[PDB]
Amino acid sequence: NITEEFYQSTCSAVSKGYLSALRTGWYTSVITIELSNIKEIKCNGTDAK
Amino acid sequence: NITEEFYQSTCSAVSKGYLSALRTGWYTSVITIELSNIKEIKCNGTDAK
Repeated sequence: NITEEFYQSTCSAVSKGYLSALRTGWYTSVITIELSNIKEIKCNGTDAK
Repeated sequence: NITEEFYQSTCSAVSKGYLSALRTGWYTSVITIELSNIKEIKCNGTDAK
């Protein structure tokens, strides 16, 4: 539960009750897409498809 | 109603009760189909349609 205190003496306020999730390091992954080697595209077809 | 008489004396039989529909003349009608004049068909398209 979130709670909060205001300090009139110093014009400040603290909100408590939060839980941490701090990024501390990094994980590295390699994502691949397999590609086709395509040179010339051989067709004299004027077919719309 | 169809009726029939057999004559034993002459080995023959007559079936009566029929009504005529005799073709006696001819009616002539002209049936037409309107055609399109098509010479060359202009296309280099190898499209399947």
